[PDB]
Amino acid sequence: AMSNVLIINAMKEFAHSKGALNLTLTNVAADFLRESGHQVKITTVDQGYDIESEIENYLWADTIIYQMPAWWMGEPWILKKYIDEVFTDGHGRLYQSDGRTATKGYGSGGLIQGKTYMLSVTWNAPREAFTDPEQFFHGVGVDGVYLPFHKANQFLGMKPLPTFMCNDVIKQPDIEGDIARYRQHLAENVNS
Amino acid sequence: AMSNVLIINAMKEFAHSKGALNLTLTNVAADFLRESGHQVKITTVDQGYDIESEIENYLWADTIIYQMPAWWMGEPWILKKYIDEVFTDGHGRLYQSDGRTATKGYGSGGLIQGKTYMLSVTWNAPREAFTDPEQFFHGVGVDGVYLPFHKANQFLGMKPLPTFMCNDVIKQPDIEGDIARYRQHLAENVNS
Repeated sequence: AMSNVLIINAMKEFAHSKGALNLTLTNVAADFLRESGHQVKITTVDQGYDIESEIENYLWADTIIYQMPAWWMGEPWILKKYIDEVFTDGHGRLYQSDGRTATKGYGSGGLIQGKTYMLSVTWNAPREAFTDPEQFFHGVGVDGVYLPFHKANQFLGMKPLPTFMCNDVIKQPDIEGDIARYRQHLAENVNS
Repeated sequence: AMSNVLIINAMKEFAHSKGALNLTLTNVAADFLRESGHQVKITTVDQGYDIESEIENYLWADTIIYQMPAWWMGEPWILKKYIDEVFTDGHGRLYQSDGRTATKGYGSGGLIQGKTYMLSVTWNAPREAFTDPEQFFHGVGVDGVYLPFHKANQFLGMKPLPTFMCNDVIKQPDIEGDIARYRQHLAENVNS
């Protein structure tokens, strides 16, 4: 009886999309997790969705995996729409309040403590842009760049698993390597 | 001959929207800036927009002001859609590339250096949630929470002006105070 996992595939078609790495990684995770004993559901955001069904998917899942391309430093708009609908419309089930009862306690009013979430992101940026203190992101790391997305999930009470990132996906593609790496990441972080 | 300013009003109607603070602040900025000699254009995102016209608005503007409610720790999805369209579709005019020619230089390929941008945000969170190191955001400040939005604008070559934030807007409304404070902020940061 391994955990229930919801994979949210936030792939977004783009005029200059070089391939289908997000679909590939979504299916790699689904296969890996099913082979290892989990029940798995997949939401493909760009196909549309019934908001209430998605809230019920969160309630059913023990772990949520967000598979997404980086668009302008964060999630594609379709995924922000998904969370602005799903999280908001889950009031009373995903979260109760901001947790205050007035200067302390903000973010402690979630209802789904015990559930975990993980970011799996595809970027053309080189890994160094995130870690070298003299570069664009001033060394805050991928998790610093995704801070608000992390905090939206944590407001619900969830805790994160380590982030998986593919870099230079346009200028230095490496699909077979990404797949092999991602399976190792899932073993280390979801199955431990 | 004061600068051209584009105000982007990202207000979003919500079933439980207590008022119209974003519309009010949009108009306060427009009035203030016109009184002080600037030409001002206003884009109301939730009304829809012609992507190319918006790119031309950026090229015309010297300063961009984003007036927006915080939704799940960041911009409402309608504004992420706006930037995913406008920034992307401005290739060759707003930005040329990521600036590399392969581990250094990411983010240095913008084309609109010289322009400035400013965030004006409305939050129900208390100011302490952002500054107290033991609270939800672990002291990174409002600018740390908006890091990816800041970096999307900086990728184009723009530089930021200090952020204006209204806090506890639902539980402790103070419209007249916000207006007075915001005028002082605009004087100090846009007109200096």
